[PDB]
Amino acid sequence: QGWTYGIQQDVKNRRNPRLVPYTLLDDRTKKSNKDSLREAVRTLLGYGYNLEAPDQDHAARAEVCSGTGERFRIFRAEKTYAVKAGRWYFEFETVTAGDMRVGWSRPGCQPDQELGSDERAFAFDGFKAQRWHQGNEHYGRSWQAGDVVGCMVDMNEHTMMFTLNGEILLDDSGSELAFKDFDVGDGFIPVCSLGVAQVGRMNFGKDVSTLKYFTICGLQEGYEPFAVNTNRDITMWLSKRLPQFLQVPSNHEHIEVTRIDGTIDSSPCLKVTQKSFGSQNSNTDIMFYRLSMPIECAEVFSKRDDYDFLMQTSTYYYSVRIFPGQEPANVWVGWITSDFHQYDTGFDLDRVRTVTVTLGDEKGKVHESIKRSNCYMVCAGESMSPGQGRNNNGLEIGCVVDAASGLLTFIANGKELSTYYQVEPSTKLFPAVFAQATSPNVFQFELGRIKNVMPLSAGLFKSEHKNPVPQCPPRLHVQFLSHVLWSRMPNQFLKVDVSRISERQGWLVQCLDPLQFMSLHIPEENRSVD
Amino acid sequence: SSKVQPLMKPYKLLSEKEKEIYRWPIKESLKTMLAWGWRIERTREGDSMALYNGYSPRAIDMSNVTLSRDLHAMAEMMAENYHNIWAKKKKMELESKGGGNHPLLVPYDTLTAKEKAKDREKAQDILK
Amino acid sequence: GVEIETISPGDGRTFPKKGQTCVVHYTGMLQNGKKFDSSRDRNKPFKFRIGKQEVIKGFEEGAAQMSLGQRAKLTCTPDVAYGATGHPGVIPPNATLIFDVELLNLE
Amino acid sequence: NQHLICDNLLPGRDLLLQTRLVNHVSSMRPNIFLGVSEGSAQYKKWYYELMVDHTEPFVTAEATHLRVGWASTEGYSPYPGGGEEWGGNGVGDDLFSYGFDGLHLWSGCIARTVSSPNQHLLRTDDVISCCLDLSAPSISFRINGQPVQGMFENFNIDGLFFPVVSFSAGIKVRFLLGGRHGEFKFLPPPGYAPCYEAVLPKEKLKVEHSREYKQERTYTRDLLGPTVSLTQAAFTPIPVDT
Ligand SMILES: Nc1ncnc2c1ncn2[C@@H]1O[C@H](COP(=O)(O)OP(=O)(O)OP(=O)(O)O)[C@@H](O)[C@H]1O
Repeated sequence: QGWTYGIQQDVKNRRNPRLVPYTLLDDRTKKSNKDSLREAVRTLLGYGYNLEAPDQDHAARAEVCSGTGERFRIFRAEKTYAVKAGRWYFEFETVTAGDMRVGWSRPGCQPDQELGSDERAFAFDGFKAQRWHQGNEHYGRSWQAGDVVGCMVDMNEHTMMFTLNGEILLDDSGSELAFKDFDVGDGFIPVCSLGVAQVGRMNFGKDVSTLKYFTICGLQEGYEPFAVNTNRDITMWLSKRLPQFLQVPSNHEHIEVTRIDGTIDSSPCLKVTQKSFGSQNSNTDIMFYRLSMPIECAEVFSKRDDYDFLMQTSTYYYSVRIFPGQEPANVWVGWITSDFHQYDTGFDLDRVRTVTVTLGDEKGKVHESIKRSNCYMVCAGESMSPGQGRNNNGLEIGCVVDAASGLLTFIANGKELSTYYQVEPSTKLFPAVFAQATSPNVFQFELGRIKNVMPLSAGLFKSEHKNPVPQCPPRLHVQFLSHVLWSRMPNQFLKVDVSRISERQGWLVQCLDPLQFMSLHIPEENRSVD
Repeated sequence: SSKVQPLMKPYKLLSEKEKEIYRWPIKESLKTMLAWGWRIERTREGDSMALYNGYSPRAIDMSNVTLSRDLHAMAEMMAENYHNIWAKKKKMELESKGGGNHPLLVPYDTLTAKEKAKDREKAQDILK
Repeated sequence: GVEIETISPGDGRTFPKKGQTCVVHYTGMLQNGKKFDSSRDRNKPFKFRIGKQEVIKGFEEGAAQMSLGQRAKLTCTPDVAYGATGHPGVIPPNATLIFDVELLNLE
Repeated sequence: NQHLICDNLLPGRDLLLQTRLVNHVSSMRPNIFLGVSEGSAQYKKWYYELMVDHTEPFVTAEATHLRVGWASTEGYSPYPGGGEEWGGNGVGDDLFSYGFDGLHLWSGCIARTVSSPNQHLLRTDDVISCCLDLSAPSISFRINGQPVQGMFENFNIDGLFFPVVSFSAGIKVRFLLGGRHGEFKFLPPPGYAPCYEAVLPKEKLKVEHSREYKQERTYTRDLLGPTVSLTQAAFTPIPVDT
């Protein structure tokens, strides 16, 4: 009918406040229709027809409704605080009982790995009374809401013990120690992992009075607060929520980048292969690859090939060869900006972030309308027209960028595609490829040229600006979007005061204390860090 | 004698009798995968591709494409049936020669990885 | 060769006249957005006598067209800002300079 | 050699890592979580208004940050997608947020100069009207009652939008959310509804930090894990087949 939910009832705009889920439905209508249908059903029973209610089939969604694949957030102190000797103690407060882990982590713990699933952590899982180090063994009790977990380590004897509300937790047997055989290594750092909708609190012990069970269990034993002698609040690092682009590690489980030297009859190439494809534990997801160095457009847009045209042109080129056997529909070739941070298991060209900034004159006529995005790509599957055997030559999706006009043109197997983009001046575009590895050999980064177009290195490197010979200097390397990074919680935030003045005045926001940080900018990546 | 043959003309130029010997394997593969009740379907893209469609060397790289888990297991016993047909022919040969156990008369599972190579390339080749 | 966005309006009534010291409080950034100069960083109002070849062409004309108490953005093309030689170690050759200028006082 | 290395390395600012002193920028948003979806009960036109009571142009050597507009989340999570939890990033420094500073339209960390009667940066006693149209994706602004000659349009509509203001130190701003949460100083455009009508019947409207972590005592800081998607923010009636 066209009605809409609202906070009040207005028939003129077709807005009924009752348009809410039945769980949130108002009590009077809920009880009225409840008792009406109750009487109807119970009279239906009274007419002999016996209504057998089906059994309540138990179902569970595992309470996993977080952002994409994120399922926990790891909080740890800075790596420089790692302890290699002595006895230490810190408290973990469980605001909400649930899937939460706390313990000591080596200064190499990956932010995207469960605490204790590997050798880099020694955690206590009180949700299921588990002890985590390369595996789960039954240990201790299970906490409740408000319970305080006391984590204490003794590096002299290489032992760890845990306390729940002052009571020492034990193994399956009466053993007090939870972990008792480990090397010092690089030290240990307090760490906690929090599940979905889980709230926790760390008390490193900067103020001993704030500790709740240190004197109950941990003072006379010789253990010391982790921040007993510190003069500053301990910097705490938490797992980064926003994926970033970083170079493919040489020890990566799946990705394997091979640099191919350009011969006389060939061009420099960056072949991307998957190490563990076809074996059990193989990873089948969209891996987002880009090139470490961008192409910057002109500050002001202008309004047998000839060496002079090649010298005076500002057009650059790079090709991607989808290997014969890899699914073209799973490969996207194009350009991205530094703003691309969208890691989704299912990628399509229609869900990319975009916006059209329309600027008009006073009368309202649109004198210019500019479209903005961070992902200018094409899909190889739709790009490739002929079909069938692609084995005559690997699918070459040539990408042409006009750094003087901002026009992005794509050429596939010698024919120009209809898809094109128009970026703004001074836009920095990173050659990027998104591909799902359906084959050990996925794609390639051929850095050759076409007629009358400069190579990619000519725009990437200022020294090679007038060099028509394609090159692949070591600074240009294949990167990929990953979640294995840490983020530094600031030691001090802005002092913001919020309070509603009155009904007619509204909500007041007041910030007056100046706070500043000096940031470090990476020129080749167009990003800044503290 | 000189290892020269005229049989590398294009298939369209080959004679019809020379053609049966290539699809006898294809016909047998079709019979193998239809005797098990499998319904093979033709999608929209394949139908459209059909509606569109010495010599220059154009080599079909039939080595990089990889096959799904279920289809691989499916091809496992379908390659088993190829070995099974091989055992039929060599059992006829056994009956003709009146004895003498062949080294690979053993069931499919008793062969090793490098004894089982034919059934591989043929089986997942046609499935690829 | 320099146009002007006003950022904060001035009085609009008094403009620098000849031989008068102009006190400005500026911040100069390159086209890409990288800062290279700021009087606010040094915490010191910048003084120069107008029409007298003390500062660059573009800054001179922008301050001239400025009004008292105004805040404005100045865009200086290379021809009126350091030319094709540039400023050694600071300004690259053929660089457009963008200035955030405020005319505090005229003296 | 000292002169050559400097003149050949420093001016480029493309090899050595660059340093800059940046003001911290924080964001505040109400409890509103509005979005558009097929076969669901949400009003596609919303309107709120912001007032500036005080703003020092230069608290420090850097220009004071003050941006207002709309922001969207990634998916149906209550987390503003595609942004930093701290730093000098505000409304419009990503493709998930759209901002107005009195002189530019900010989106994706790129600013476009926008025309307006008596253009000026946001000052004291300036009233900004923000209008969001989700039927045809459109965001428009009105400064001191006069229309702003610019519009965001054709942006992604797959998440929850909310009013948002970003700022550095040295502001005094007031949210005028309509109804009993601040009376509008200008009439909403015809069709647009006040933002206080999107509040849930049990929940109460309040202006909170856009991000989870604030300035408070360290041992009392509440560490938050992943949050649950707001699947109840979009009431889509899907009855069983009959
Ligand atoms: N017997 C009934 N008569 C009328 N409405 C009913 C009845 N039973 C249920 N309803 C529901 O109650 C609502 C009636 O709201 P309606 O807009 O008519 O009333 P109102 O805004 O309170 O003012 P008024 O008293 O003038 O009708 C509708 O959602 C309708 O479906």
